[PDB]
Amino acid sequence: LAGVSEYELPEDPKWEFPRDKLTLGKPLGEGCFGQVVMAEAVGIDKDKPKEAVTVAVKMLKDDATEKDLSDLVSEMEMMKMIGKHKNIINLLGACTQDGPLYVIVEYASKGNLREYLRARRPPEEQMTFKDLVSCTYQLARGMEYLASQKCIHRDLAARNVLVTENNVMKIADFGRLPVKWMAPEALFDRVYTHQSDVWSFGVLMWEIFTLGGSPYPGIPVEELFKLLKEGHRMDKPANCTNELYMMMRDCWHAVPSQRPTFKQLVEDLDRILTLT
Amino acid sequence: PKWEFPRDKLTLGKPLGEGCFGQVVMAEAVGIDKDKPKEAVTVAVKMLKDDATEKDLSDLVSEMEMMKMIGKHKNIINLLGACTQDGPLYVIVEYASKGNLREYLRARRPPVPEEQMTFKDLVSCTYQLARGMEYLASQKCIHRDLAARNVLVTENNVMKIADFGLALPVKWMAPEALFDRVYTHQSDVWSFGVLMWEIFTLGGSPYPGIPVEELFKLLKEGHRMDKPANCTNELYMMMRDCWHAVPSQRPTFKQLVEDLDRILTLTT
Ligand SMILES: *C[C@@H](C)C(=O)Nc1ccc(-c2c(-c3ccc(Oc4nccc(C)n4)cc3)c3c(N)ncnc3n2C)cc1
Ligand SMILES: *C[C@@H](C)C(=O)Nc1ccc(-c2c(-c3ccc(Oc4nccc(C)n4)cc3)c3c(N)ncnc3n2C)cc1
Repeated sequence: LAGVSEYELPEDPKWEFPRDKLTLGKPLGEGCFGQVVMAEAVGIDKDKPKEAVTVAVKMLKDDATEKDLSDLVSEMEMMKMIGKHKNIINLLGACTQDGPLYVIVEYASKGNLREYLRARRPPEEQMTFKDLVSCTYQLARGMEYLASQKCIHRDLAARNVLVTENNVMKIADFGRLPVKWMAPEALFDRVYTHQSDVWSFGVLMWEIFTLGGSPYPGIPVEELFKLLKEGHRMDKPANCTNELYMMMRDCWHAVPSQRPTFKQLVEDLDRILTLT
Repeated sequence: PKWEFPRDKLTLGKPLGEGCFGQVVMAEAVGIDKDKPKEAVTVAVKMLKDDATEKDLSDLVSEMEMMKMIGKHKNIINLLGACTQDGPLYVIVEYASKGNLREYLRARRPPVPEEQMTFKDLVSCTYQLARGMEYLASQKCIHRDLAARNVLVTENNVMKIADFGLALPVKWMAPEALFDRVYTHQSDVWSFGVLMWEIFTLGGSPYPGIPVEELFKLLKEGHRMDKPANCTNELYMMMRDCWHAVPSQRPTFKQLVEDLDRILTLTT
């Protein structure tokens, strides 16, 4: 059949948004999470109607199969049940009735984190140490919230983190291989846990304080795991403090048991931010 | 006929399988063994898809005849009954109490079951699986997807093969099956080498940290997986012989069972 659902089983929640006010635009980001497209909806905020608002629409790929539609609908329901948080790409609407499936989510005016930092390097809006710490604390708080809802990240890194007009860091992908980013136990056993996500967040912080730097440069993938099991971790970023680098290294602890929980990280980063 | 089973004993319960092979499902038959009068035995039912098509109704019966001709073997998931005539097709096959191999070892590693595996136990599993594969090779039998998941462990800790037909898991396919698109028993020997690797690493993902996209060209460079910690130089050389670049030079399954018998007799 098709995603217009001639004989498929939908439902009708309140989240629905009139498709008569949605306008789709340019594909945004290489669609690993799915077919995302920029859009200019009208009256999504419910308190400022008639005001044009940019959003991102998740739609089905041209050769999508039934299981892709089921995954999209289940992802929609998961985003509904997850809840709201300031440091996350939040669900704000959907079009499910009398037409194709469109999941309307929050749009960040400024690109992913990697290119944001890279375009704000001192070779405009220069990124100073305090901005980096605030950013890190933001998405760490978001990571904790996502941890509460038993969520595991598909690929956590700078290119999958967005930043809005208000410079608010938002996390995506909370649902090819990012071997350069995953922990040794996730490389070897291919199991992803909150501890593996702590290691991934350590790599994320490294990428932040190096202002969009490629992890493990020059080390081949075939060798990577071995070097990681030897205990070789990435070196300290240029403009970074010994305490933040020790935090990164604790996130990269060889055993998951001794890695700090996300709440520990949020507390430590709040204390560091307290001293501007 | 002789294999027919009464319909008043089977149940639905849990799927007990994540696709492939068929629509496996849990069941609890009663008095299936001729020696055990009435004690219930847990079994697996290979039932037909809801979208019963023209070829599936023939494919499931082809699998039935397959299990009938293949015979019985200790290290094989064996057919032990079925419900065919005057009702829906329920194929009753052996049941593994302890789950698949991957999770079986993964849950018995040193710091879940509190019985660590011994190198003794690993050599025994390898010998069992080679002894099963040599029989499956004796019959014109083909392995569809040889991996740790498709190998099961009963409550008696007996390795059982759960994939085979009759005349993509890229990390398990041989280079000739990957590049030349040719399938022979030697590719099965390569897959058995990868299985050995994931056994002696106690449920480890082959080529860790290597994505498939680069794995292709790395294999073309001659890259083979490193030796496991719990493996020996002799057994690692065995795995690397299973991974011989020239299929004709790979060891036959009978050579493998002989060598594993030789090593297993040690310290015993
Ligand atoms: C594969 C990798 C290199 C990559 O490019 N990932 C990627 C794709 C798209 C964006 C993106 C997004 C965006 C991100 C995620 C969704 O859907 C979604 N959100 C949260 C949770 C789940 C399970 N799915 C939709 C869009 C946006 C948005 N929303 N606004 C602005 N810019 C964006 N970009 C670049 C990012 C990384
Ligand atoms: C696709 C892959 C990731 C996977 O999960 N395969 C898979 C499916 C089912 C089980 C399984 C079984 C089991 C396995 C195979 C059959 O059918 C069959 N047996 C022998 C020969 C042939 C041609 N077909 C039926 C069931 C069992 C059983 N029987 N008991 C207990 N637990 C089981 N599991 C998990 C395993 C892996």
